Amino acid sequence: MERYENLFAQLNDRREGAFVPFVTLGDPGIEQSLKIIDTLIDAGADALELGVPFSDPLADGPTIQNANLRAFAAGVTPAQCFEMLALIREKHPTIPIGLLMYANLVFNNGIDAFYARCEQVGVDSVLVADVPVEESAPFRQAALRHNIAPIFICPPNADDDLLRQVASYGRGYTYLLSRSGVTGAENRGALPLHHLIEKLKEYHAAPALQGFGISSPEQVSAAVRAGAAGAISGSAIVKIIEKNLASPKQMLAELRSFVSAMKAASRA
Amino acid sequence: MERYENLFAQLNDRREGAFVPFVTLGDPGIEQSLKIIDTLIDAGADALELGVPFSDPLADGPTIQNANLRAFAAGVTPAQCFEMLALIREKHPTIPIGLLMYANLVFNNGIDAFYARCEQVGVDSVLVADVPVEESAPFRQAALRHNIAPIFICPPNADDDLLRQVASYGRGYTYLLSRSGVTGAENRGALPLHHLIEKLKEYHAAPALQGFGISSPEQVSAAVRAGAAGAISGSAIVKIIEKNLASPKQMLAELRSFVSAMKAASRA
Amino acid sequence: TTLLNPYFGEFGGMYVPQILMPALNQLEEAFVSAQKDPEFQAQFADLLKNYAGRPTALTKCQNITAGTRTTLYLKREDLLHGGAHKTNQVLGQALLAKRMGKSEIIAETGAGQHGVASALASALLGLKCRIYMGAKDVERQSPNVFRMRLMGAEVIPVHSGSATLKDACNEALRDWSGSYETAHYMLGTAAGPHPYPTIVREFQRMIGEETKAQILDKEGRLPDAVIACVGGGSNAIGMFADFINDTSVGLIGVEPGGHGIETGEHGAPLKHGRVGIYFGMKAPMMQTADGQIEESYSISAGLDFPSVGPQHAYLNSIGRADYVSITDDEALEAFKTLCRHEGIIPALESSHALAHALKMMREQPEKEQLLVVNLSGRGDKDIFTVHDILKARGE
Amino acid sequence: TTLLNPYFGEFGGMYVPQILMPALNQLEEAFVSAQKDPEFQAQFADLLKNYAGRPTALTKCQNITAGTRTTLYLKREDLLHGGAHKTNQVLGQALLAKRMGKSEIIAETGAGQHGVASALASALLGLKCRIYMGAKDVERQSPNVFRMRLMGAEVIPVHSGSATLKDACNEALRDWSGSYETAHYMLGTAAGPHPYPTIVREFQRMIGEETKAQILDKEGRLPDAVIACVGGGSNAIGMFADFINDTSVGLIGVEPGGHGIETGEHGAPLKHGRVGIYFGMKAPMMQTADGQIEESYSISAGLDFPSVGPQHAYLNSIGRADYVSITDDEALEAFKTLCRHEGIIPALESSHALAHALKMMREQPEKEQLLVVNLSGRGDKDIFTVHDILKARGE
Ligand SMILES: Cc1ncc(COP(=O)(O)O)c(C/N=C(\CNc2ccccc2O)C(=O)O)c1O
Ligand SMILES: Cc1ncc(COP(=O)(O)O)c(C/N=C(\CNc2ccccc2O)C(=O)O)c1O
Ligand SMILES: O=P(O)(O)OCCNS(=O)(=O)c1ccc(OC(F)(F)F)cc1
Ligand SMILES: O=P(O)(O)OCCNS(=O)(=O)c1ccc(OC(F)(F)F)cc1
Ligand SMILES: [Cl-]
Ligand SMILES: [Cl-]
Ligand SMILES: [Cl-]
Ligand SMILES: [Cl-]
Ligand SMILES: [Cl-]
Ligand SMILES: [Cl-]
Ligand SMILES: [Cl-]
Ligand SMILES: [Cl-]
Ligand SMILES: [Cl-]
Ligand SMILES: [Cl-]
Ligand SMILES: [Cl-]
Ligand SMILES: [Cl-]
Ligand SMILES: [Cl-]
Ligand SMILES: [Cl-]
Ligand SMILES: [Cs+]
Ligand SMILES: [Cs+]
Ligand SMILES: [Cs+]
Ligand SMILES: [Cs+]
Repeated sequence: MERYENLFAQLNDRREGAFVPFVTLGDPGIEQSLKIIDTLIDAGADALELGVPFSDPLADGPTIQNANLRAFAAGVTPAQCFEMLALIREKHPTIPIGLLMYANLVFNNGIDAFYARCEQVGVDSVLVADVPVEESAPFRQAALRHNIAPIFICPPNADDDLLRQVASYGRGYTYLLSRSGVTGAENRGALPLHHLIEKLKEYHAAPALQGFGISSPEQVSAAVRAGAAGAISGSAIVKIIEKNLASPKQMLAELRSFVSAMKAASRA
Repeated sequence: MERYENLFAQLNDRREGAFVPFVTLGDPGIEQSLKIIDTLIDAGADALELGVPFSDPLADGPTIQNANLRAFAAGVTPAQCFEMLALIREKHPTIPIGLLMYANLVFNNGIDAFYARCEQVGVDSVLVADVPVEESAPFRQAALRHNIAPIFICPPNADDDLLRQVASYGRGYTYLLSRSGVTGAENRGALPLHHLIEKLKEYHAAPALQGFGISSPEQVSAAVRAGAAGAISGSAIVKIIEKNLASPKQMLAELRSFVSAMKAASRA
Repeated sequence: TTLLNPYFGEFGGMYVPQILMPALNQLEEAFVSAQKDPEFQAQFADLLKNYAGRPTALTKCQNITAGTRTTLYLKREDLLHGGAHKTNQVLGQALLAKRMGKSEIIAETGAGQHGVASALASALLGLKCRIYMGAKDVERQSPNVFRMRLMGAEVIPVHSGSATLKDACNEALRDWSGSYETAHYMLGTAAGPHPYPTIVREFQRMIGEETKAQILDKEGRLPDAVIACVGGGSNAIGMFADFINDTSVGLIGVEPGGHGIETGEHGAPLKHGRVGIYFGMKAPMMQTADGQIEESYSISAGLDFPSVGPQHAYLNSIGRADYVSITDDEALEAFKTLCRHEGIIPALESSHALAHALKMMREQPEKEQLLVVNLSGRGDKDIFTVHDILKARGE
Repeated sequence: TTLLNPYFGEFGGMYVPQILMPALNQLEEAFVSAQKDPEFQAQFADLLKNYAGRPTALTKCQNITAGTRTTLYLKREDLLHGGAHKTNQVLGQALLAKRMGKSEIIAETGAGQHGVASALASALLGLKCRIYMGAKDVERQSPNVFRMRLMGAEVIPVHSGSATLKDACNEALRDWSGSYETAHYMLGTAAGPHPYPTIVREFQRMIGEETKAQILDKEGRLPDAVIACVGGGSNAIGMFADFINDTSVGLIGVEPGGHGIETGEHGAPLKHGRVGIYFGMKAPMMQTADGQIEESYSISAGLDFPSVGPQHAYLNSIGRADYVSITDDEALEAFKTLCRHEGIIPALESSHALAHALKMMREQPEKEQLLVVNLSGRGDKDIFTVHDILKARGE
């Protein structure tokens, strides 16, 4: 499929950016996570980034570490994550769905088999957080064989060689990292680096989504204004889940309110 | 004076051995110690061996260590010991009185001055426990200048050279050690070694008193039978004091009974 | 692209977030430059000799092998300043940190010997040191926590996960991914992403070079085998390296068997795990059927890690080195034996290597064999733990 | 009569009960014989090198002297097996015990480093070891109690008196006076009756011999001074001996000042006591006006002794060596300074020597001076004591 390509063309025509929330699949349980995801979509999410729980998530700060832990406490497995993904796709046929994976979960029972499972449930992209472009060959090859976009990271201090590689190897979107460090809402990044955005466009890279530390509508607007195609917010969303565990109605109301405001900021 | 010489001549004429108790001066206080000493004499002691309390008595086992501690708890000093000695001599003009000293107490304010103080209060002998014959010159010289008998030790494994030295250097009595180790009633020594007794006599040594671990009348008899001139008992006597601290009347009764029985055994 | 090979056969690589690649490339360039720099080599050699106390003794045991045909020598890394082999390569890495203009050090530690080494080198060479250590290890290796703090290092207890080495490793890497501009990550073992397995080997290989010289001097021949415990692989690769091309010399690595392999409470991924990607490397690891990383277990904090360095996985694969396991109880017996019969109190980690050598002797007591055990550290850090065990089991 | 001189000027001698004289004469004859025996010397040299790890490093400090004209080297006895200089002469005395056909060892200990040395040598050489240790020291030096017991030594707490070194010494001598037929008394310092001050010096003098060779190699000249702490005198006489005839080399011994000389809570008899007879020797001691032996005090258990070896009293009397004192607080500061700026955790005893060297530098910072401090031991045994102090005084 061409779900990202279709989304970005629609957004370009409307002259707006994408807002893409991240959550951990199965946090705080399967049923509540499915409701959370439906609420994110209803409130205006253009695309989703969805984490599969992993025992040792090394690009993640405490907020998302604790989301992983809640999902495990609910007994969430990768198999159950694929069942969820199938159910999400069956309800929402056009929204791009990206997975945030750690390498061992992809490598585990065979890389090719992992990407084949992604294709069957209708996933659009996979970002493997601990596989740099230098180690990416078997991952990106399997992804393309199964019509999945392999997502690559453009860090703030990317040199020219890396920009060229990310532009050639990636598809769907390019992940524009706001800052060094791990995920977290309280650690706000730099203003999207114009030179990186401009070079990625010069090399015909997939459109850039800025992520890490984006927790406010002002940061979303700033990203689109700088020429990025949109922004991803994770920890800020997960904080609303964590805050409202005993109050599911209030959780969804606050999620809706935040997502709506973040989306409005993408308009931009 | 010639108090030991006179005693041994009297004992020889009566064909008996000496029984010589040891106590720590000022244990458990000055007044009670003076009464204890009078009781020892009244019950038959032929001579006395009297300890001056010392902070670190290294030839003494726990029984006599604890006697030293009781005297210190009563504030007993060497000066007070000399006052006691004067009072004992004033009551008892002929009984030989020997001191058990540690070197530092003799060396402290001058060796010569120490022996001069002994002469003035009427002490007859001084045994310095941690001065071997090899280090004895200034001690034995000062002792003889002040008419005090310097006492030397004949250990169980004395060689011929040592026997000759002890015979030449010593006066009053020769101390015949029962065994290696430190003072203590529970550790009973060997039967007095006949060869040592016989050699000391051959070399015209002062008469031998056996000591260390002599706690029973049978051991006193065995010492005299072996040809020693008598026996010294310390820890066995001090144990009676320690046992009866809250019962002074009972203390003196048991001291009298023990001393009488030990003396009877010397007859022999 | 890299200057040196990041792989040992299938194993190794650089499986880190993209943000960290320039830091790894910078480190590799600095190492390659330093290895050719006579001034750097002289500085490192001076510290090893005059500050750390190299060469370390090679001690012939003369009581524990009585009545057998085994001759056993102990390479005495327990005599190194700090009390373990960890000090060798920390001195090299600290000099690299200074060469690269870094002023801060991050390290993980399990036994606390790498933490102690990192703290002492930082005090000497003027670096600001922060050390991550699992909360369980902070308790069971407490003497080393006190030593690190007295030397001015910040020690940060990690309560996440198993609260042991894996979790400390995770936190150290998370920290570095945000602080690499100013901080060097002083990784404490021959594992992790390239170039660490290579650098750590090269800065530990004096262990085997000295051993070879000393055994030639004393016996006129090479050992029949050299034996070392394997936590992440640094002391073992340090002993093995200079012997790899001496085809007659057996190389035996000893993983922790914990409560017994059959219990699943162990730290023996090389022989009982399966290949995975974690901690920046492709290596054998303890993992669930779904590919979650399992918690390891060992009585010894320095061995309590669910993976292993990639050069060991490679040496095993080609049959050049053999790997075995020793349980908690076998290690405790070897600890007691060395204390009582040789007057040397070994680290519990090193006790695993010794336990295997004692088994090689006891199983075949008329086999003529000349063995060297790498006595990787001293056991001062373990005495309170060992006491409490021997008391509870009633001795 | 003796083969060697029992006195150093007025000081020394053999002030023991007559029963013990044959044992001392036997020991002296055995030492004189051993000192001429190439086989004995080769055995002792082999143990020192291949078991204990000699020669020990000489480390130039490069941070603590910054901005002054002091060059400071540390002689690293902290690197010796066991963790202190005490191991050197215990290996020699254990070999003497075996030469004399003894199967048992008695020793006293304060810091527990002599106890640890005695226990390790006994485990190695097959002797049965019992160690006396004051109850206060059993608490404040607890790591060493655990180490001694794991090596199979019997450790007997002494509650008598001050429950510190003096009291342990008393009990060891009492024991020996009953057990000398089968037991060697492994006295732990250069004090006590002849021949111990002489034997201990001769079995510690490698410290200064190595120091001289190393300082000639590195600086091309002798030190301006060598500085060592003084508990009973063994590490200091070990450093001093080879320099006594080099008249240009200052010899500085550092006694514990405790809470301050003026408080009377100290262990500095050489400069503040007066001559007495105790522990088998005529030497300076802390004593009351009546000649009772006073209790000493120091924060450091190894210095907490109310007398001193007779060769130090002699060297002082003729002006060949100078003696000074360092208080608890000055020692603690030197401890902290070395940990934080050189990455070496020194024993609290050794910290007294370092504190004085730091004062020599700080008082006259433009004085050109080349100094060596004997770093007699490592401070692992002290870390819990130092922690509790620095916590209570609020750091
Ligand atoms: C004396 C001794 N002997 C052997 C070992 C085993 O480590 P090896 O020689 O590297 O295999 C240790 C391990 N020590 C660790 C763990 N160090 C550690 C282990 C695994 C991953 C990261 C680490 O920092 C420490 O942090 O001190 C040790 O102290
Ligand atoms: C590292 C270190 N550094 C210096 C010293 C001071 O001892 P020195 O070098 O002999 O002066 C010690 C003293 N240690 C004692 C006391 N040893 C001891 C002291 C006094 C009398 C009898 C003894 O056995 C011990 O028993 O371990 C030490 O451990
Ligand atoms: O809003 P925040 O700060 O929580 O950041 C959310 C990011 N979630 S994610 O799936 O895009 C995401 C993307 C990349 C990550 O690691 C990598 F960069 F190393 F690849 C980790 C998470
Ligand atoms: O009956 P015991 O076992 O208590 O022994 C009592 C001895 N008391 S004493 O004054 O004669 C005495 C005599 C000599 C001593 O030491 C020396 F031999 F080293 F000189 C100690 C005490
Ligand atoms: Cl591949
Ligand atoms: Cl004289
Ligand atoms: Cl290669
Ligand atoms: Cl290779
Ligand atoms: Cl290749
Ligand atoms: Cl490959
Ligand atoms: Cl970067
Ligand atoms: Cl088992
Ligand atoms: Cl002389
Ligand atoms: Cl002399
Ligand atoms: Cl002379
Ligand atoms: Cl003289
Ligand atoms: Cl004798
Ligand atoms: Cl003061
Ligand atoms: Cs053998
Ligand atoms: Cs391991
Ligand atoms: Cs200087
Ligand atoms: Cs002293």
